[PDB]
This record gives sequence, C-alpha cells and structure tokens, in this order.
Amino acid sequence: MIREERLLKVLRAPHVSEKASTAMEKSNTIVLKVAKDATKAEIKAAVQKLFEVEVEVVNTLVVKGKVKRHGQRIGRRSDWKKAYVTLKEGQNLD
Amino acid sequence: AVVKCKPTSPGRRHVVKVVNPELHKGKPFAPLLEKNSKSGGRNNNGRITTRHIGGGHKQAYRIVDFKRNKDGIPAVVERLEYDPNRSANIALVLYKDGERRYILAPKGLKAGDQIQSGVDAAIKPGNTLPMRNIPVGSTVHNVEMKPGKGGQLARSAGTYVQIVARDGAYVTLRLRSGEMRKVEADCRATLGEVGNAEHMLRVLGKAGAARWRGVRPTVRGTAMNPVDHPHGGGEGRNFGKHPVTPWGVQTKGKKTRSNKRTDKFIVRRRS
Amino acid sequence: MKRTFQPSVLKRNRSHGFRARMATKNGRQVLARRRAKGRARLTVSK
Amino acid sequence: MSGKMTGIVKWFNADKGFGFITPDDGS
RNA sequence: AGGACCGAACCGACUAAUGUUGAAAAAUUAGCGGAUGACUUGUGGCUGGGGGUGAAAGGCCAAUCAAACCGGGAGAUAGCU
RNA sequence: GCUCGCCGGAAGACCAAGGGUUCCUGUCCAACGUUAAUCGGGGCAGGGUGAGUCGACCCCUAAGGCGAGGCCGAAAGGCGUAGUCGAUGGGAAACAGGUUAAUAUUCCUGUACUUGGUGUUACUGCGAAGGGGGGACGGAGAAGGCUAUGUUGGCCGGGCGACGGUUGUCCCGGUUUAAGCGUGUAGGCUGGUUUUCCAGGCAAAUCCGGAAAAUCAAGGCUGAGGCGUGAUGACGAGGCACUACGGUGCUGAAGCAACAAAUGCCCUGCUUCCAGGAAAAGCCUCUAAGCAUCAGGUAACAUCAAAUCGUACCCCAAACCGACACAGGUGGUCAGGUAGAGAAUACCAAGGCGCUUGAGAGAACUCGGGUGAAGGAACUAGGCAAAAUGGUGCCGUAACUUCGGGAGAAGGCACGCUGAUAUGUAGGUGAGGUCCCUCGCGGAUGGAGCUGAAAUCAGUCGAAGAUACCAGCUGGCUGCAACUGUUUAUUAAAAACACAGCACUGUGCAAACACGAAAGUGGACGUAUACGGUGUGACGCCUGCCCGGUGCCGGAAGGUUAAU
Ligand SMILES: [Mg+2]
Ligand SMILES: [Mg+2]
Ligand SMILES: [Mg+2]
Ligand SMILES: [Mg+2]
Ligand SMILES: [Mg+2]
Ligand SMILES: [Mg+2]
Ligand SMILES: [Mg+2]
Ligand SMILES: [Mg+2]
Ligand SMILES: [Mg+2]
Ligand SMILES: [Mg+2]
Ligand SMILES: [Mg+2]
Ligand SMILES: [Mg+2]
Ligand SMILES: [Mg+2]
Ligand SMILES: [Mg+2]
Ligand SMILES: [Mg+2]
Ligand SMILES: [Mg+2]
Ligand SMILES: [Mg+2]
Ligand SMILES: [Mg+2]
Ligand SMILES: [Mg+2]
Ligand SMILES: [Mg+2]
Ligand SMILES: [Mg+2]
Ligand SMILES: [Mg+2]
Ligand SMILES: [Mg+2]
Ligand SMILES: [Mg+2]
Ligand SMILES: [Mg+2]
Ligand SMILES: [Mg+2]
Ligand SMILES: [Mg+2]
Ligand SMILES: [Mg+2]
Ligand SMILES: [Mg+2]
Ligand SMILES: [Mg+2]
Ligand SMILES: [Mg+2]
Ligand SMILES: [Mg+2]
Ligand SMILES: [Mg+2]
Ligand SMILES: [Mg+2]
Ligand SMILES: [Mg+2]
Ligand SMILES: [Mg+2]
Ligand SMILES: [Mg+2]
Ligand SMILES: [Mg+2]
Ligand SMILES: [Mg+2]
Ligand SMILES: [Mg+2]
Ligand SMILES: [Mg+2]
Ligand SMILES: [Mg+2]
Ligand SMILES: [Mg+2]
Ligand SMILES: [Mg+2]
Ligand SMILES: [Mg+2]
Ligand SMILES: [Mg+2]
Ligand SMILES: [Mg+2]
Ligand SMILES: [Mg+2]
Ligand SMILES: [Mg+2]
Ligand SMILES: [Mg+2]
Ligand SMILES: [Mg+2]
Ligand SMILES: [Mg+2]
Ligand SMILES: [Mg+2]
Ligand SMILES: [Mg+2]
Ligand SMILES: [Mg+2]
Ligand SMILES: [Mg+2]
Ligand SMILES: [Mg+2]
Ligand SMILES: [Mg+2]
Ligand SMILES: [Mg+2]
Ligand SMILES: [Mg+2]
Ligand SMILES: [Mg+2]
Ligand SMILES: [Mg+2]
Ligand SMILES: [Mg+2]
Ligand SMILES: [Mg+2]
Ligand SMILES: [Mg+2]
Ligand SMILES: [Mg+2]
Ligand SMILES: [Mg+2]
Repeated sequence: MIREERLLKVLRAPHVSEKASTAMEKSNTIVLKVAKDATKAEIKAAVQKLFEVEVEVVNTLVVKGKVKRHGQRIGRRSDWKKAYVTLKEGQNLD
Repeated sequence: AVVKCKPTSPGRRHVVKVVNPELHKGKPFAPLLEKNSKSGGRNNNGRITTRHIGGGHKQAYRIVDFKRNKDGIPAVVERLEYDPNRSANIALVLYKDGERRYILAPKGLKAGDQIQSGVDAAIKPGNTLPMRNIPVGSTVHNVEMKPGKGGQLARSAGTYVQIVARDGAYVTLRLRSGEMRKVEADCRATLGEVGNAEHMLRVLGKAGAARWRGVRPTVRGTAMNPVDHPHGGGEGRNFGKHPVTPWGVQTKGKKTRSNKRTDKFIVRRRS
Repeated sequence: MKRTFQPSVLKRNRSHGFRARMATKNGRQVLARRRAKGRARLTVSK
Repeated sequence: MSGKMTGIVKWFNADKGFGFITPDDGS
C-alpha cells in the first residue's frame, strides 16, 4: 500500500483539452498532469483513494518541454508527465 | 594425389591441387574444437610486430594430443580429417574407454588401424613410446624436447627424425634441417613420418589463394623511399648497398643465433 | 562528397565524454582546466 | 542579426585553391 | 568450375566539353573500367606523431603531412624587409 | 476547381543513424525566404507522442576495454588473473478492423498469446558455480513444391454513349478478410527398443560416450503451404437521410474459379568444393554435496503482476553531414501494369511533384543539341570530339596457341501483320467422371477447361518490320608488363606496386625477428614440407667469367691491443 502523503504529492492537475474531453465522453478516461517520477501504481492508488473512483487501467507518457525565447534570450520549459486514466464504466468524475 | 588443373582461366592455368579422398567430408568432432581469433600480426600494443599477416578464412582450432599420455589403452582410428591450422592431416581416434582424441596422422595410417602409446606399445607407425625403448635408426615424429611437455619437433606434413645414437640419458637425433641434437632418452616419440608428404607439391596459381591463407602482399624494400627502408631511393633502379633488413641488419649470410644456454645440446649445426 | 564529421552519440561519448575524461589522469586535468576557465559545458555530455 | 562569419579568418583564402595556373615557364 | 564472359544495382574514375568570384573549397553531362571476388558495405573496436599505417605515390593520419593539431618555453632568433 | 506536363526500382511509401518539436490548429508579415507574399520548416500562443506482445531496458557473450589480488616499472604508470563491461549477433509472447486537426500492432471493438508469481488439488526424488546435449553457424550451384502478387473468366452493381457505330464476343468498378487454434501435407533427416557391462567426460551419475546380447522394420524429429475454424462477424460498390458541403448517421450486393508466378518460403535443406567455415546463455538432461516424507518438482485450476524509458516529424532530404531552403554524400525494407532476358529502358497506375523571381524580344557571341550539297581526315601534336556499329536465331569464321583460346573473329541471311496447318499446334497445367485403397492433405485412370511458344506455307502494307528507347566499330604490324587486381582523396592509373612462382639466407623453439626501460605480447596455441628477411617476378629456352676491392662466413698459430 502506497502511503497517502506520496499519493497526495503524485497528482498535479487535470489536463484540459479537446482530446481530453473526447476521451472523457467516449472512453470515460480522464487526462491528468502528474508528477514526473510517478508510476502507474501510484497513480491508480491515488485516483482510487483521493477521488473514490474505480480505475481500470493507466497509460502514461512523458511530455518533452518546448524551447521558448523570452524576447531574444532562449529558454526551455520543463518536461512533464501525462496520464490517461481510464475509469471503469458507470464511474463518474468531475 | 596432385591434380593439375585445366587452363580454363588464368589463375587456373598453374594450379595444382592436392586431393585426398580419404578425408572426412563432414563436420569435425565438436568437443575438440575451440575458437581461434585472428590477430593481424599485432600484439597487445596493437602495433604490427610481424608484417604481411592478415585476413584469410575463419579457422576453428582443433585440440591435438601431442603429450600422448593414454598409456596401455589401445585406440582404433575412426576417421581422417582436415586441419586448417596446420599442414598435416589429423586422425580422430577412439580409445576403448570411450574417449575420442585427435592425433597427427602418420604416413601409412588409415581408418581402422590400431594404435597404442605407452612403454609396452609395439613398434608400428603410430605408436608413442620413449626413445630409450625405441631402436636406434628409426624415423619418429611429434618428438618431445622435455619429458611430458609435448611433442614439438617434426610436426609438419612430411617430416620425420632419425635416431642416430644413444649415450645413457640422451639420444642423438638427426633433425629434418640436418642438425644433430641431444634429447633426454625419456622423451616420448611417435613412430613414422608425418602424413601429407605431397603438401609442398601444390601451386597456389593466383594471389587470392595466398590471401585465403592470410598472407598479405610483400613490398620489396628497394621500391620504397629511404625514410621507409635502407634500400629505398634511387632515380631509377638503384641498389648500391648491402642487403639488410628494414632495420639495417645484414640478411644474406649473417647468423643470428645468440643462445648460450642450449649450445651444449647442439652437436653440429645445419649445413 | 563525404565530409569528415559523421556523427554518432555512442562514439562521441565513449571518445570525448565525461567518464572517458575521468578515467585517466590527463583527462582529469582537462576538466580542471575547463572549470578554472569557467566553462558552461564542461564536456560533450549533455 | 548574429551575422558574423564574414571576414573572420577569411577562410576565403585558407581555401588556398591551387595556384600556379600551369605557368612553370617562368623558370 | 572459374581472382571466366556481356551487363544494371554497387564500387571506381579513362577521355572530352562546361564550370573556374562555380550548383559544388574537385562537381555535372555524354561516354568509360570492374561487377562471385585480392569484391563491397553497415555498426562497433584497435594502432598516436620521428610515431602509426602503407598491393609503396613520401601516399594517408578530421578540407592541414619530407614529420598532425592545441597549449606552453615564447616577446625563439632575424647581420633581412 | 478544370486542363497540361514530370518521377514512377522514385523525384512514391516505412525505418535506423543523426537532428531534436521542424508535427497540428489559430494568428501575424517587421526580419528570414535570393522577388511579392495574404503563404511557410519564419515570428507569437495553444495543442499533440497512450504498449505485458514494437524497440530499448534486461539475460548472454565476440572483437576489444577496464581490471581485486598479482607481476613489472624513477614517479606517473604498463600488462594482465579471478572477474566485470562491451552488439553489429543469440534469448518468451498480437493480429485484423475502426477512429484524431495531429498518436496508434500503443486508443476502441473483436479474437488471441507469453513469462513469472502466490494459493488450491492430485502426483513425488529435488538439488550445481559442476558433466553432457542443444544453441551452433562457410561458399557456390541445382531443381522441385509453394505463396506474395498479377492476368483472364465468372459473379454482382452501374452504363447504352457530345461525332459514324455500339443490348453486346460491349464499357467501368468491385470480387477483401489476419494472428491464433486444429489438422501434419509436398518434402528433409533418422534405424528404433530392451537388458548387461565399462581404465573415459577432474568426484558422482539413471546422462553422454563405448563394448556386448536379444527383438522389431517402423517408429521418431523437423516441416513451407493448403484446408477448417477464427468469420451468422468485419470490410465492402454503392445507395438512403441530414448536411457548417467539409462531413456525420443508417443501410449494404457479389465476395468464386483457372492460369502464370517470384530474387520471398520449405531451405539453419539437398548436392558439391576447399580456402574447411563465432562464443555464451536461455532450453533439455544428469547427478554432487545437501534435504529426508519437509523443502522443492510438473500437472491442472484460480488469482495477481508484467514496471521504467522511447513512440510527434524529416529520414536519398529545404529538417542529417556539406557556412546556404547548396544540382554533392547517406545504410536497411516494399517492388503494380504493357512491351522486354531484366531491379535496364520507354510509357503509365498508386502516390507525389512542376524544382520561391517573372514578363517580353527573337542581335552578335557562348552553352546543349538537330540537319546538311559535293568531297571524305586533306583538320590536327594526335581521327580530340563527333558520326557510325549495335538485338535474337542460323550459316560461317584466319594467323597463332600455353590447345583453354583467338572468336561475338571477320563476313552474311532472315525478322512486320493476317490466314492456314492447328476456329490456339507441340508442350505445360489439370477438373469432372470412373476404379482401387493400408482411407487421406490418398493412388491410378481420365481428359474437360485454361494457358501457350516455335516453325512452315500462302498473302498483304510501307522508302524502311532488331522500325522508337535500348543496344560491340572492325582488322593488320609492333614496344612494355604475363594475367585479375593496386596506387599519388584534390593536375600523373602507367611500362610503376603487387602477384603466383624461383633463388639466397637466417631460424632447433623460451625460435629468429619485431613492439616494449621491463613484465610481457605477436610470430604461433605454429615446430624446418614451418616461420622471417632479401632480390627476381607467369610460362618456354637459359642464367656464362672474375673473390682483386667492399661486405659476409669460417679459422685460431703469430703480431697488436681495453678495463683490471
Ligand atoms: Mg491498454
Ligand atoms: Mg510508454
Ligand atoms: Mg612476410
Ligand atoms: Mg614473395
Ligand atoms: Mg613483392
Ligand atoms: Mg618510389
Ligand atoms: Mg637510412
Ligand atoms: Mg639508372
Ligand atoms: Mg651503378
Ligand atoms: Mg569476372
Ligand atoms: Mg561487366
Ligand atoms: Mg558518369
Ligand atoms: Mg619521389
Ligand atoms: Mg588531408
Ligand atoms: Mg613528427
Ligand atoms: Mg622535425
Ligand atoms: Mg627563452
Ligand atoms: Mg617575434
Ligand atoms: Mg492547383
Ligand atoms: Mg512520363
Ligand atoms: Mg520553432
Ligand atoms: Mg507545418
Ligand atoms: Mg501557422
Ligand atoms: Mg509589404
Ligand atoms: Mg521578401
Ligand atoms: Mg512555424
Ligand atoms: Mg573480455
Ligand atoms: Mg589491464
Ligand atoms: Mg592492483
Ligand atoms: Mg554481461
Ligand atoms: Mg543488437
Ligand atoms: Mg538479449
Ligand atoms: Mg502522422
Ligand atoms: Mg554446454
Ligand atoms: Mg553461409
Ligand atoms: Mg495464389
Ligand atoms: Mg460515339
Ligand atoms: Mg452518336
Ligand atoms: Mg470486369
Ligand atoms: Mg487460419
Ligand atoms: Mg511515426
Ligand atoms: Mg522522401
Ligand atoms: Mg529552393
Ligand atoms: Mg540537396
Ligand atoms: Mg516493371
Ligand atoms: Mg528506370
Ligand atoms: Mg537563339
Ligand atoms: Mg548531328
Ligand atoms: Mg556534308
Ligand atoms: Mg552527302
Ligand atoms: Mg595530316
Ligand atoms: Mg596541315
Ligand atoms: Mg573518340
Ligand atoms: Mg555518338
Ligand atoms: Mg506469322
Ligand atoms: Mg620502338
Ligand atoms: Mg599489367
Ligand atoms: Mg586491370
Ligand atoms: Mg583510388
Ligand atoms: Mg590525382
Ligand atoms: Mg587521373
Ligand atoms: Mg611467446
Ligand atoms: Mg622488377
Ligand atoms: Mg650471373
Ligand atoms: Mg672478397
Ligand atoms: Mg672473421
Ligand atoms: Mg690485439
């Protein structure tokens, strides 16, 4: 059992998108921005405890950060991690 | 059997094959094989120590009994095989207790003969017994220099050594080079000449047949520049100097033996 | 024509990388020179 | 705009493109 | 069968023209040689500078080689401009 | 949007390497883009990469690297044992369909599969850092069996023709379907089985190997493809409807056969040759100490787990290496039609492009080409360059020769189309049908149907029938080098180098020699029929005289002669 403090530090934010709204309405799948070191079991435990909802499976991907230029000085945004969390049928989430 | 090839192409114009139909047309005995990785004539420093070596066909090593320690136990000869590692053919023998080994094939040896090492061995071509038990005047091969070290003399395709004398602990040998050498009388030796005597009767015909054998081409020294070789240079073909190595050592005639440890074992030099 | 730089990250890092510099004595003196000069990229290694 | 590399080492001549337009007549 | 033959891929580079502040710091076009072999190619590895390697042209060793490159002795010396 | 043109063994598609957001959408046009730009791989903002089966990671090792101790070395450090790294190679498993502006073998639907776990039940010799097997391997060649795929017919749907004709021997399109599971085929290999014994495999062994004896000829292993299922499904031309004209929803016919056929598969096969063709683990098995009724073992079932990283995009290129949006370079995979020997070449399909300045004019001159009176190398250093020859089949073919060649010598004839032989032949394929059977993916017979050269004869057209592209100029004398090869990346491809061969000479093994202050290593896990060096350079006839000089070898009586 993963401890609740880590499970509270795993999830960062929900990801709003046209693809996220599509997966939410068709496959009943939410799209989350998670901590970068978070694994699939930590995500499934966090969603099953902090949201009280039944998780079927978790797919993850790492988003590479973009290279931006503030004025003319170059810079690079952070790599962040994205999770497609497929809920079981009948389950609902805000 | 030497076979002159018909000149259907240059490179087949001058080829003489050495065809032996008794050799096994199959894979060798797998437990007695091991890997033989090529070197290119390069040492652990990566530098070329001996030149003109490189390339050639991949070769597996055949573990050959030179020490020949299975005393008393007779062995029948199973089949004759090709060895790429050496000029002589090898014989796969089967001892009575179920052990298989490779030996050097003697001249008249064929599949089905019986051999036996040891002191009580008979005197026929193939047996291995100490030279205090071997009669003076016989031709032996696979000769040890030290007892139990393994045979080191007369291993090439057609060689043999005569036993010309014996004075107690030593026997005197007539090596194939003509040198007369003392060896302890407890060293093992194997009766008869080594097999493939017509190996030297082959002609490679073309350059690729040496590149198959890993012999890179030899650039003669006067075709170079003086920075490369002492012979190099000239505004034409000029060689107004004594023949030397690439390192300036006389080659035509100059002796190079500097072993004062083994001079007591040398009766007469070659000549 | 075939030019002299044909990149390969494995060969780049095995030849000029950090561990290859830290392996030998003279390579460690290279990293000490670049730190004294204040290099941002101390080696090839990303 | 970051427009260097114009006359830096004039590699223009570091090219040192073969001269001696086959004129060894001046010997 | 063949370091066999003709001939694409592929490797090479014999001739001519163009181009020569080029399309290109050696190429294009039309022809050309080898093309189952001493072939060619991918990846990785090894050999280090008076040293390597070299089917040997003083060839090649990062567009640099009758002794690489970088830093240092070093503001070498220069009866020379 | 309609036409035109180009590639099409690529100028199409998929990747690796490499790059690293160039991907998609909205918006902008200052700069960049060799012009303008509303456009963009440009600026700005947002979005986008979903895996138990793909790959990496991981297990395993090669070359090689590092290297506890160790040996060696002024120091630094060098080499290297046990080990440990190191892929480019070995090792478990997923397919089809659908969908997004952008991902999919990753999502969804369907149908599977693998390896580990724990826990049940039955059964009961388990056990390795060790032994054995296997993994496990070359080149070339020959067919045979297939499939991918294509063509034609049938079938279904639609059409009846802008200009003569077109209800037909007419036109267009479609006719797709996987992994898996079952079957074990063409075909390849192999003698099986039982018992006894045994100086071997470091000890052991029931394993392997080897001796015996008896019995049975017929069992086993491997194995493309096919067939069945998967699949009453999915897909599907089209319709039916809404329609932001983009699309979304619903419905949905036929979905067969023959022939040809690979460079792909059986094939890691078979035959054959000499130059004699990785390793280790996984896997199978054997026992050792040990464990003694416990552990563990396999068999079924249930359940759980299969993490992490990559996944966008270009990838013969405007995104990589070339300073450029550079006519260069870059490894793997796929390989449609007609003609054709062909992956050449010509025209096309799928698909992708028209190469980021145009518009005129129609001078000299230059570039790349076309044709040319008469002559035909008179040009020129020189037939440089051009032009010409060019295919298949048959006839025929010299000197010389190492008897192989020369030789495609040279030179010449035929070549289209239509009809007949024969409404399409020989040949190939092979059905129905019938018979037999140890019964099946069977064996005969049988010839339907399909496919289909080549030849002769007759006729006919044109100036011309290898009609285009493609595609040898030939011969004579002679120098050099035997040949194939190699070489001055970037002015020299040659008579230069190499070569097989020959000779001399050194070398007896802790070999000579070479790299190394050394240890060591190569030579070589080789042993004088071997290795090194030197010169010559196939083959044929040959290789003559000189040892005075310079070298080298041998000598050791005398002279001279160092340190001491
Ligand atoms: Mg999933
Ligand atoms: Mg992933
Ligand atoms: Mg040599
Ligand atoms: Mg030679
Ligand atoms: Mg030579
Ligand atoms: Mg020269
Ligand atoms: Mg010299
Ligand atoms: Mg001269
Ligand atoms: Mg002279
Ligand atoms: Mg050839
Ligand atoms: Mg050819
Ligand atoms: Mg060309
Ligand atoms: Mg010179
Ligand atoms: Mg250079
Ligand atoms: Mg130097
Ligand atoms: Mg110097
Ligand atoms: Mg000074
Ligand atoms: Mg100065
Ligand atoms: Mg258009
Ligand atoms: Mg075209
Ligand atoms: Mg950008
Ligand atoms: Mg775009
Ligand atoms: Mg845009
Ligand atoms: Mg404007
Ligand atoms: Mg502009
Ligand atoms: Mg942009
Ligand atoms: Mg190693
Ligand atoms: Mg070491
Ligand atoms: Mg140590
Ligand atoms: Mg390992
Ligand atoms: Mg690999
Ligand atoms: Mg692996
Ligand atoms: Mg895409
Ligand atoms: Mg084994
Ligand atoms: Mg092979
Ligand atoms: Mg078929
Ligand atoms: Mg009409
Ligand atoms: Mg009409
Ligand atoms: Mg049709
Ligand atoms: Mg099936
Ligand atoms: Mg992709
Ligand atoms: Mg492309
Ligand atoms: Mg452009
Ligand atoms: Mg380009
Ligand atoms: Mg074609
Ligand atoms: Mg083509
Ligand atoms: Mg004009
Ligand atoms: Mg013309
Ligand atoms: Mg004329
Ligand atoms: Mg005329
Ligand atoms: Mg004239
Ligand atoms: Mg004249
Ligand atoms: Mg010409
Ligand atoms: Mg022409
Ligand atoms: Mg006819
Ligand atoms: Mg003359
Ligand atoms: Mg020649
Ligand atoms: Mg040639
Ligand atoms: Mg070259
Ligand atoms: Mg040149
Ligand atoms: Mg040239
Ligand atoms: Mg040694
Ligand atoms: Mg010569
Ligand atoms: Mg002479
Ligand atoms: Mg003399
Ligand atoms: Mg002397
Ligand atoms: Mg003296």
